[PDB]
Amino acid sequence: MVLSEGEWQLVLHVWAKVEADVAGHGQDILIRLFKSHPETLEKFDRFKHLKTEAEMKASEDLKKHGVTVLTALGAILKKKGHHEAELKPLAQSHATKHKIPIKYLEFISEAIIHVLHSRHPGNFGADAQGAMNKALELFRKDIAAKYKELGYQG
Ligand code: HEM
Repeated sequence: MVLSEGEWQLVLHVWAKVEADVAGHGQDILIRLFKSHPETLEKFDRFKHLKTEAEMKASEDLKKHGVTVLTALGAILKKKGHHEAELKPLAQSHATKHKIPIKYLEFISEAIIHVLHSRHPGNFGADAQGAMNKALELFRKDIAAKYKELGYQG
């Protein structure tokens, strides 16, 4: 797939608003993910034990990780499709060390779209959501292909 420059503009316009508070958007997205699909939380030896949303909000460790994740995703989106290099180390660790199925990447995509919708309704109308969905589908397809090359394709 290939996004047009107008679609990347819609994606990087909302992302510029997310960057005003990377730690708060990280926390909202990871919590939405763990709450909606609790099986994803098991993948984290570090956070598994958290029982409620209040516990999740108070974890400084979970908030730091959410900044790591959003920074890595932000550097991929700013490449506008030319992300081959950034994707390599990400795909290798998530397919070999953490073992994350493609279906869990769909679950966090949904979580990102839910939080942008709530926090940025003015900059995330239908056309901008369609461009963000296209940018994440592109990311998942390129990661799926690398998984296969690495021997996991999950
Ligand atoms: C937006 C998609 C995602 C991005 C950009 C991302 C990014 C990262 C980054 C940068 C790290 C640190 C370095 C690394 O180990 O490679 C990380 C670690 C990790 N990721 Fe992801 N990730 C994504 C999706 C997920 C999902 C959906 C799961 C599981 C449901 C997952 C599970 C893990 C685990 C278990 C670690 C290790 C955390 C720790 O103990 O250090 N990732 N991720």
